[PDB]
Order: sequence, then structure tokens, then C-alpha cells
Amino acid sequence: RQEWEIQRDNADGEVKQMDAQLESLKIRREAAQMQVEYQETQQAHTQAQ
Amino acid sequence: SMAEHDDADELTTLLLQQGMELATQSIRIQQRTVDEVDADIAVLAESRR
Repeated sequence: RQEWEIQRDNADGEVKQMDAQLESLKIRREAAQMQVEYQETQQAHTQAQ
Repeated sequence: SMAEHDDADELTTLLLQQGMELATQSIRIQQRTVDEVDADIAVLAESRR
């Protein structure tokens, strides 16, 4: 039973770590979207030139 | 000759303004990158726990 308890703690820690990685990933996605907007702005600037 | 010089100056000014706007967007992108690094630090803290 003690061994089972240790395994349960390990699984819980894994779930929490993955939950935090989700936040990291969505921040990266937001950065990529802003990069796309930056590229579109560059194209508009060339058109204006 | 004067018309030619004036047109060149106007083009240079337009280039400078567009560069300024792009610089602002780059500022925002870099701030987002820093936030991502902070999220990675949080993930590491959970793993250490």
C-alpha cells in the first residue's frame, strides 16, 4: 500500500507539470500570432511605399 | 533638380516612420518571449517540488 501511495504522488506531480507546460505553450502561440501580424504590417508598408 | 531632391527626402522620412512602427511591434514580441521564459521557470519549480 505504501508503494501504491508513492506512485499516486508521482502521477499527481506529472499532471501538475503538464498543466504548467500548457500555459507555456499558449504563450508561445500568442507570440507566433503577433509575429504573423508583424509580417502583415511589413507588407502593408511596402504597398504604401 | 530641386524637385528630385525633395522627393528623395520625402521617401526617407516615410521609411523612418515605418521603421518606428515596426520597432514598437518588436518591443511587444520580446516582452512576450520573456514571459514565456518565466513560464518555463514555473514548470521547473513544479518538477522540483
